[PDB]
Amino acid sequence: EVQLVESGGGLVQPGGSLRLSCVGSGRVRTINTAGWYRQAPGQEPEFLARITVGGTTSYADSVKGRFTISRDLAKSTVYLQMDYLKPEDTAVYYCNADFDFGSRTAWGQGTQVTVSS
Ligand SMILES: CCOP(=S)(OCC)Oc1ccc([N+](=O)[O-])cc1
Repeated sequence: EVQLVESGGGLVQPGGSLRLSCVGSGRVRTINTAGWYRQAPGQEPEFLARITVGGTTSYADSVKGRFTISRDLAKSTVYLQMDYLKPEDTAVYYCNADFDFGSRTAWGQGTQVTVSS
């Protein structure tokens, strides 16, 4: 069993930046990949970025060149560095983790990001 807890987020101006954290607890060494997703108002959740234990990353086009995903294995924490922020980035941001040889999935609780002036 794996639990994910998110922190960071809140209100930021366009052009600002924020860092989100996704802290894993439990059997974290069984985690294979972790990803970030977001759910904008009125829309379904959308994939943003993924990272492997080895640190290989992959990104959706909507955030390529603006958001960065990273992980700290010792802290069992995956990060989303959200830069060059646009009003259209306003959403609830979720992290997930695939574990047990990619056969199970855990989700964080979500954190609101509001980009507004
Ligand atoms: C959401 C937390 O993910 P975290 S950093 O995984 C990112 C892919 O999980 C870990 C942590 C430590 C090890 N390890 O081998 O020591 C392996 C995986």
